[PDB]
Amino acid sequence: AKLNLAVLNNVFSELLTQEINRSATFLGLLSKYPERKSNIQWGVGMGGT
Amino acid sequence: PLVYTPAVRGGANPASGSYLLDPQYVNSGVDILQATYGYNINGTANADQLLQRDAILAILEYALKDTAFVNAIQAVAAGSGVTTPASFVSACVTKLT
Amino acid sequence: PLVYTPAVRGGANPASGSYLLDPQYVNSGVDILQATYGYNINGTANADQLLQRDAILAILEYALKDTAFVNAIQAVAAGSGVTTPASFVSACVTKLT
Amino acid sequence: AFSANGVYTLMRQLAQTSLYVDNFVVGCIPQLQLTTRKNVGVIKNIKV
Amino acid sequence: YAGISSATYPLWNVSEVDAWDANATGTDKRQALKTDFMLELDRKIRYRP
Repeated sequence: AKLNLAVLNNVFSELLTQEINRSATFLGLLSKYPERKSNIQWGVGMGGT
Repeated sequence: PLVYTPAVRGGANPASGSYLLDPQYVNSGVDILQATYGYNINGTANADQLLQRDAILAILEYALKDTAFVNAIQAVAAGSGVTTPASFVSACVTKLT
Repeated sequence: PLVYTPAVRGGANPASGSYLLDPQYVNSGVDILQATYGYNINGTANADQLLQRDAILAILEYALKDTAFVNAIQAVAAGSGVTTPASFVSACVTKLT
Repeated sequence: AFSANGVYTLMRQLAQTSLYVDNFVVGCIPQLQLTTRKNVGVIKNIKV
Repeated sequence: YAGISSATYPLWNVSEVDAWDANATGTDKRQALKTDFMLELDRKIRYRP
């Protein structure tokens, strides 16, 4: 019959472990650009002469 | 007989008195239980109460974590004479004898 | 059909989901539990696990405190073949059918 | 308890009775921790 | 090793390479340190970053 076994508080440590592969590798090398138009348009030049 | 040892790995008989339970996942792995277990607080255990503490820990470490035990206790709560949940625990005693 | 509510008086459906049990005294009143019960942690309870969560809380509150249920689970742990307590739950689940 | 090589060990000389006995003891209380099981790799049983 | 079991949550397991072949000879099979065990272990460490 301890006088303080019933009243104890479980306190954690300041230690959190990440276990998820939240890595963005291919997004990390793409030369991110701020386009604000409605669709990207460029020109592809085929042949025919 | 019954040969249970406490199922936490390094905390079998703690000197601090508070046998801390490992967290279970009781509701087919959607919940968590996360209990403790104080020892003797109203005297000592007189050789029956060792055997009953030996069996309360067995129904609490292993049975609620199990998925086939909970489906049996689910069906008892669907009986024709089980309401007012203190007759639930007296309906299963008649099943256990 | 079991009509069950959380037995703690004002703490039925908490905000965080950490439903904290009130401490009940087990083993003919010689030692304490002080459990909690975390709610949905690996999904939701999909309209069938509301009935299993209904019965785990009933066997955790109104059963281990009762003095005839703990003697009913003691007599199962005195038979023949009830060793290595992963098989204690198997001889208890086939008696509850 | 002193901290010989980081491990905290008591000494706690016991109770004497007969003017030349001097019973001592020594002991500690350990625990090991393996946070973040990502980094760990094992090769189980190679040859010998 | 904790509350977390490797059956329910497979993100709590080590990278292992078991060098005991199931059907090689009989009577102590025991594959003996092939040089590609260590880069078949290194592939599993590279996923969990």
